[PDB]
Amino acid sequence: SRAEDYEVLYTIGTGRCQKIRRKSDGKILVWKELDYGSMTEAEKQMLVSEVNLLRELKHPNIVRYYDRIIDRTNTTLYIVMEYCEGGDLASVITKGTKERQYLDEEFVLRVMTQLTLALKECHRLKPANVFLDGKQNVKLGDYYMSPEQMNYNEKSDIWSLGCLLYELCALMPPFTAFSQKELAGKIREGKFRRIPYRYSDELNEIITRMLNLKDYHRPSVEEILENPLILEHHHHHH
Ligand SMILES: */C=C/c1nc(Nc2ccc(CC(N)=O)cc2)nc2[nH]cnc12
Repeated sequence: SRAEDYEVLYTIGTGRCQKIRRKSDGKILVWKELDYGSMTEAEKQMLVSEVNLLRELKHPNIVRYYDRIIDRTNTTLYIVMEYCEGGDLASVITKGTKERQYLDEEFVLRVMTQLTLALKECHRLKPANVFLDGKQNVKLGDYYMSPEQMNYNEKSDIWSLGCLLYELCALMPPFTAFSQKELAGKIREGKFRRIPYRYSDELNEIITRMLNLKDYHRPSVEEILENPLILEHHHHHH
């Protein structure tokens, strides 16, 4: 439970990750260095509540949180968590664009199913906040603004997931604009292209239903799962 117990392999993204290996067993994890040196007792309570909340969630489709470490000599809190060895989804989109190949509908279904399960757990979000493990399994972790969020309910997450899945299919968000007001206009207009014709009408139908303007028209977390399109192997397999 100390920064001296871990070795640093390299930095992933500057808080700043590092990817760490624990000398005891040799386990690969990551930590994020958040330096509170410039924070008063005000930030302490909120940050500790955030830590309490994050270290409590135990779900396969969410990046697991493990330990907390303090090195007062550095005033940098290390937050430890699992290392999704497959990277984030934004990198998958980047690789798809750079090789002129579309992602397999089965993979889009995987992401849809596992992220819907993760959202259901959170009730009981960009391609960069979504990682993959070695089994190509989807983990959630810390353009997509919803109609209501810009005139905040559970269906707003449905909308965000619909935008994510659309971007996975089409390799670009459903609403492309240069200015923010132009984006809000394209959204309130509530119109977008169909996902590539390589994808079934059913995938497009579920994704479109997520992107309805009226929140009460988007599918609940369960209506998404009740869909004949979602099979077993789209689920997280250890
Ligand atoms: C701290 C970031 C982080 N990284 C991983 N694995 C991984 C992520 C991204 C990439 C490509 C990139 N961003 O350059 C490769 C590997 N897993 C994590 N889990 C929690 N935080 C991370």
